[PDB]
Amino acid sequence: KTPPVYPVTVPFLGHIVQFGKNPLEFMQRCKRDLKSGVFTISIGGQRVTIVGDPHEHSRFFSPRNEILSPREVYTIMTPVFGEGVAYAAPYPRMREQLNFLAEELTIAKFQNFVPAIQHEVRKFMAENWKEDEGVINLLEDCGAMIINTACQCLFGEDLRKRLNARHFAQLLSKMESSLIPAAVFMPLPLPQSARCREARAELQKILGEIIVAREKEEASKNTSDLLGGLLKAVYRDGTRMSLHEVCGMIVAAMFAGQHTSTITTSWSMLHLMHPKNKKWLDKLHKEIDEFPAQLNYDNVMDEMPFAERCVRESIRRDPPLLMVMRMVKAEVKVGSYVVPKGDIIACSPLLSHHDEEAFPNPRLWDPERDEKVDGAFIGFGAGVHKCIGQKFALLQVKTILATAFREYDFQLLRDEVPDPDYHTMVVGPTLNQCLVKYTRKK
Ligand SMILES: CC[C@@H]([C@H](C)O)n1ncn(-c2ccc(N3CCN(c4ccc(OC[C@@H]5CC[C@@](Cn6cncn6)(c6ccc(F)cc6F)O5)cc4)CC3)cc2)c1=O
Ligand code: HEM
Repeated sequence: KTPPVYPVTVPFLGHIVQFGKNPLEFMQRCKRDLKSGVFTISIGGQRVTIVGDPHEHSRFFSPRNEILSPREVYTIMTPVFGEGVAYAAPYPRMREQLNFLAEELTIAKFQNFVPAIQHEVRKFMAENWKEDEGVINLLEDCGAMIINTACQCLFGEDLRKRLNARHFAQLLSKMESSLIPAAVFMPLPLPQSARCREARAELQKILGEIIVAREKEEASKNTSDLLGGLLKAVYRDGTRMSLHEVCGMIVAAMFAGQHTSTITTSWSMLHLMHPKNKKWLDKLHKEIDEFPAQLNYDNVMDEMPFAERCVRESIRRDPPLLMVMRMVKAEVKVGSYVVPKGDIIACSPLLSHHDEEAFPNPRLWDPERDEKVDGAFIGFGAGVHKCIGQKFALLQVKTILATAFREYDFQLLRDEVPDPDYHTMVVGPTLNQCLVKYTRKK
């Protein structure tokens, strides 16, 4: 009564290679050949069970940690975030920590993000896109805007002086590269590891200097930044976060937002600039050609409904995180099947977002589409572990789109839209394809 396995033919290596080259075509094949949305594969002799039937998402996102656990599956992050941070911490602390973070997105806070976001976007553009026309690599530039823009929202002035975006990005890169996606399924002292520690330590040292400089300061002077937020925070037992933990959280917050948003921004701009999608590009300008130079939280939140769809449909068609997993601590029901204890249960936004019923014509970028199966869209996950940076990411991306398409027009050099590059653990467009020509207006 367990879900149908997929033929192996190579015990030394599971479906690893097939999945790595193209996991969409591969997964759809499985789900197609076995006549079942729920199926099990073997990655290096380890049963990975995939809930690929959107109707059955709740069976994956609903179970509590005691039954379904991410900790063992997400071990690989521990080196990046810290030896005692989320997924490296007992869930009670983990959850506890993640909440502090969430309280940093009170949207009591967004009040000042729009002006900041636009301040960095306009600056970058007026710094890199000067000429009346020119060629840039969209993916690399959005990455710059993302990090730059994110720091201008969460990092205080004093911190940004010591740690600027350009520099912070290098640190993330240094440690995030330490990551081998394969490990997640298959549990070293590589040059990548070393760089990762130093980078986080460096970041550590600095954050230590700033705090010291803040605590010596007295006694007022207005809205505290992310770090300050984390520093104030106190546990359920009544103890303040250790810096090592505090650092980890910041890495986490920044790490998680860097690629997912960078990619989402890119895909969005790509589709939107494509001549085939003139329909929606126009519909977009129709929505932003009314806004003033200085945008405010209100109009980005409440006055850009079609732009949100653009971002959502981007994440829908090409989800940055193609799947999420958990260790099955106890046998869990799923459809007519049963997932045995020991399995790595996983749910794939990539797969689900391409189910014919939930999203007819999956490969078609349609911003006005809606899930034909409730719960089908899981770009930001769901249940207890539903993404926390959603509201922020969306705000961050939407505002960028508004500032970019307002002052520049774009043109995709390549005939069609970039192919997804499935080799990175966070998935976006290839970037050997992202070459774009911009044209300043007036
Ligand atoms: C073929 C051999 C080789 C050759 C080259 O082909 N090859 N080629 C290609 N692949 C290959 C490629 C990819 C993969 N992976 C397997 C690992 N998967 C994976 C996905 C997500 C993941 O995330 C862990 C948590 C998820 C939530 C999040 C991130 N987050 C949330 N919001 C913002 N960020 C998070 C949450 C809370 C938080 F607080 C912080 C957080 F970060 O981190 C962990 C792992 C991805 C696919 C495997 C192999 C190869 O092996
Ligand atoms: C498009 C942008 C983002 C996407 C697509 C995204 C996607 C996700 C997904 C799919 C998950 C579920 C992970 C899992 O189920 O295993 C998740 C969780 C999470 N993400 Fe995001 N996320 C995004 C942005 C962010 C940002 C900006 C942050 C930080 C501010 C962030 C922080 C988190 C956190 C804290 C969780 C909770 C993980 C947990 O509770 O265990 N995410 N995100």
